Amino acid sequence: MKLIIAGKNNIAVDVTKWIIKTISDIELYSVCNENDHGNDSFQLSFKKFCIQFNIPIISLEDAYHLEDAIFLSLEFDKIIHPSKFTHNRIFNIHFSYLPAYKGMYTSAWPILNNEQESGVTLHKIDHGIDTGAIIDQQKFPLDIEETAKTLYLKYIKIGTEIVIKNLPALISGNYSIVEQSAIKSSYYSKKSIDYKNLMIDLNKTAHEILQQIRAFTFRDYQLPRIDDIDIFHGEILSSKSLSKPGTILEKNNYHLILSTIDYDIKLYSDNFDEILTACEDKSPEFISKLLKTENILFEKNHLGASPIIIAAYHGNMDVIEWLVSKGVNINDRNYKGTTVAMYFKDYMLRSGNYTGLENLINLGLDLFLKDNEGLSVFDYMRKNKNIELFNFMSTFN
Amino acid sequence: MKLIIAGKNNIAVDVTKWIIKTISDIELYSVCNENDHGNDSFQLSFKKFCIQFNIPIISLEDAYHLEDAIFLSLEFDKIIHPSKFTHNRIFNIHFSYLPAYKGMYTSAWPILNNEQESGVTLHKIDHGIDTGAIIDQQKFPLDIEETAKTLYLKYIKIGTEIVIKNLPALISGNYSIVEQSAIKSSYYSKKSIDYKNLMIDLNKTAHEILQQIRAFTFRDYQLPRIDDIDIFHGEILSSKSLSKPGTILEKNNYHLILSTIDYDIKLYSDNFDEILTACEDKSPEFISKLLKTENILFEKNHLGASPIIIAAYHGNMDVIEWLVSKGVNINDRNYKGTTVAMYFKDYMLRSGNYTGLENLINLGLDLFLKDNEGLSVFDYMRKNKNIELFNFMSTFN
Ligand SMILES: Cc1cn([C@H]2C[C@H](O)[C@@H](COP(=O)(O)OP(=O)(O)O[C@H]3O[C@H](C)[C@@H](O)[C@H](N)[C@H]3O)O2)c(=O)[nH]c1=O
Ligand SMILES: Cc1cn([C@H]2C[C@H](O)[C@@H](COP(=O)(O)OP(=O)(O)O[C@H]3O[C@H](C)[C@@H](O)[C@H](N)[C@H]3O)O2)c(=O)[nH]c1=O
Ligand SMILES: Nc1nc(=O)c2c([nH]1)NC[C@@H](CNc1ccc(C(=O)N[C@@H](CCC(=O)O)C(=O)O)cc1)N2C=O
Ligand SMILES: Nc1nc(=O)c2c([nH]1)NC[C@@H](CNc1ccc(C(=O)N[C@@H](CCC(=O)O)C(=O)O)cc1)N2C=O
Ligand SMILES: [Cl-]
Ligand SMILES: [Cl-]
Ligand SMILES: [Cl-]
Ligand SMILES: [Cl-]
Ligand SMILES: [Cl-]
Ligand SMILES: [Cl-]
Ligand SMILES: [K+]
Ligand SMILES: [K+]
Ligand code: NA
Ligand code: NA
Ligand code: NA
Ligand code: NA
Ligand code: NA
Ligand code: NA
Ligand code: NA
Ligand code: NA
Repeated sequence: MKLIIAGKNNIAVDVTKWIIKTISDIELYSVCNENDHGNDSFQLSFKKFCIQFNIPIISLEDAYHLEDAIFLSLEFDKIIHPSKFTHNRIFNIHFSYLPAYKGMYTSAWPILNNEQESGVTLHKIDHGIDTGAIIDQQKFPLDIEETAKTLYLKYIKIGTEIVIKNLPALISGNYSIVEQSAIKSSYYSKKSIDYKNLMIDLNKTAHEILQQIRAFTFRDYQLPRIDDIDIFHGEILSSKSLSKPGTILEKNNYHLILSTIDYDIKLYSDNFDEILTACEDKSPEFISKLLKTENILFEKNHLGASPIIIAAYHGNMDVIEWLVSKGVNINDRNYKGTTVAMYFKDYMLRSGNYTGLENLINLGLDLFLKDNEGLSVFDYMRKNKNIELFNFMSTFN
Repeated sequence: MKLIIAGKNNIAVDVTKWIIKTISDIELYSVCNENDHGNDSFQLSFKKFCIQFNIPIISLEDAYHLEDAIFLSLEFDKIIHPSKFTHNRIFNIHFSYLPAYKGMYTSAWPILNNEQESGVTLHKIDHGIDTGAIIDQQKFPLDIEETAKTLYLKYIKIGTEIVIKNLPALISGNYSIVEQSAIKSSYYSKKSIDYKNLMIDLNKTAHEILQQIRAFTFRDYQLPRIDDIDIFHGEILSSKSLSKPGTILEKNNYHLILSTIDYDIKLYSDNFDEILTACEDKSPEFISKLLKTENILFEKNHLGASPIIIAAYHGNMDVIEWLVSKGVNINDRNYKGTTVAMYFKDYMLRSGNYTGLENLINLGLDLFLKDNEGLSVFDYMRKNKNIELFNFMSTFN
């Protein structure tokens, strides 16, 4: 039996990995998105992965002709018409709790509309947009400071889990379906948000504006920009200016304060670059006063470098420990899968200071992770003939 | 103590009536809206009422200078600045459950946003838009086929009741306040809907389109118009056309059927004029097949004439009884307060057929209501020297 995975990003990669691991009786095929040109970013290129793992890449037109197959879309970019296949084993993951939020921008709209929850849905593909019957779905709450990025990452994670949970049933044909209700069905088109001329409506309440701010916060794509300042989170003040909504009450390097329909708002300028630099050699005290929101402690640059990665590469031990205490992952990775341990190893090698490792191991540092090339820190130390450091690191269980 | 009532419509009229009835120790003043030019419509002119009841009409500028006063806005049209008064006894009724739906078009927005409920709020006036502290509020559910008109009428009714309930406390100064929360505060401006170029977004789900249809249904102002057809309600079909959303699948004198993102919709053309004509002399059977929604049975023309009024004026007895059985008010009135009984009297007079009255009295017909001029059916029969009919009608308790 053939399984065609059509789509992109870590959902398509991780689903495909689980299949390779778990279901060896299956002949796998890939259909990729037009904009996937082989470059990893915040999400892995499914194209690059398939080529490296010897998964044959086929066109959509080819997939139509494959008989004895299941077809599974995961953030795929082309409309699929059920009529064009010999069979009805055509499945999709959509990033909403259907029937709500059919269509586009499902990491923004629920936030813009102040939903309490969202979810992910596995359903049949039918001819229309996210209209087909439901096989399974899972819901989750939206956090108070949820952004489009944090939301999208929850969708990737939950979607991957729902596919793996259901795939044996999709394969066996032993699943149930329920037609989507018309009631509380909703849809947004690509015209509904112009990401290339995004404007925040300031003639609104504090809460409405901060909803918009957070819905448009997705660092890899954009930050919201107000009065020529990139914004990273904000807060609602207790003051209530009489000035027209949108009036700039205060503007400095740190923030803007605006009048709204109700309560004044304070919008924090983005200082992520400054946070990264500070993590090289400054104290947790210093950093705690530089940041305006603790959200900034979990941000990543275009390579995936985070505060804790920088701290680790520079052997800034007090900052590593402090970040961990704020809930940062001691085993964080950049976008190539390089781990905190690998960066810390670099510091040990460069400095000759091995004394900090034990502390990190006790805080949960995992030496046995593999990066996107399938190599561990040990594989690198061996390749580079850093045998003394290898052997030192090897003493930790 | 002085009480200034600033505003419009039946809220301002009915509140003022209760004051006249209940609180004779009070010196009343009126401030009217710029667009109130003395003409009754679906709502009474507050200007006309004040002139007839010898309530002095003053300017807003005059109201600022009145000391020892309370000021109460009821759908008033001009911004009131607390700074301009000697006192803080400045109160407003807003047609939403604040802090949600500050601003405009509160009979449409909750429907457009598929709210479960709305409400009315009595609050202090502060300098901004519907921002001041809450004194009281009441909530209610939205009906499944709620329209902007039905909603607005609930607001008028509930608002009037909340003012009367609270007015003794406003007068005594013995009320409590709570500041409005920032959370779930929302606002819409006059730019948010263009009633002079209203377009229904058809590239949406069946449910989204019917939400829009109903939010824009307010006969005195407009009906929604699609493909040059005025629409009065619709329904969601079980069919699901593949054609682009908004495609007209069928168009005839009765309805349009459109493709949507999900389920096809059927939008009923408005046939209210035909319903009114039918009520002159056609059977309930006939009328039941002419209507496409029972909502049409409760509609009124620009004078306030309804199906039951027409039936009564024409002595269409089977239609009167049938309408009552569908929940129509046997004591319905036009916009001048003329009642079903008054119209039925006209039929009796014209025809000489007195036989139907007893039936209507047993169904709840009230002979003792007064119109907007303060006259009953008896007052008219006496004035017109229709003594035989007067005396006949007088036998019913
Ligand atoms: C293009 C874009 C997107 N975003 C946000 C909002 C969006 O929900 C999230 C992920 O973006 P994406 O994967 O381009 O597009 P979207 O979520 O609309 O996904 C849609 O298109 C894809 C290809 C379909 O398979 C999917 N089912 C659709 O929902 O990132 C931004 O913040 N800025 C952007 O410029
Ligand atoms: C002008 C207009 C209104 N409507 C609907 C929607 C609106 O909520 C309802 C009553 O209209 P209205 O009283 O002009 O205006 P609105 O409800 O926006 O009230 C607003 O303005 C008045 C003067 C303020 O005191 C009030 N607090 C505001 O909410 O009728 C229509 O369907 N068509 C229209 O053309
Ligand atoms: N049948 C089907 N339904 C879907 O919802 C769907 C699939 N297939 N396949 C994968 C993905 C494809 N989604 C889309 C959505 C819109 C356009 C498109 O070309 N739209 C028009 C209109 C723009 C808009 O309103 O969004 C365009 O001109 O771009 C293409 C692919 N998708 C589910 O994820
Ligand atoms: N202080 C105060 N707040 C209010 O919300 C309020 C009052 N007073 N008095 C009665 C009524 C007045 N509402 C309004 C609202 C807007 C405009 C006005 O002129 N607005 C601008 C902007 C348009 C818009 O965005 O709606 C305009 O140019 O028309 C006037 C009166 N109103 C509460 O009912
Ligand atoms: Cl894409
Ligand atoms: Cl090494
Ligand atoms: Cl060595
Ligand atoms: Cl007005
Ligand atoms: Cl008479
Ligand atoms: Cl007589
Ligand atoms: K303000
Ligand atoms: K359709
Ligand atoms: Na990528
Ligand atoms: Na199922
Ligand atoms: Na767009
Ligand atoms: Na801080
Ligand atoms: Na009027
Ligand atoms: Na109170
Ligand atoms: Na408008
Ligand atoms: Na009918």
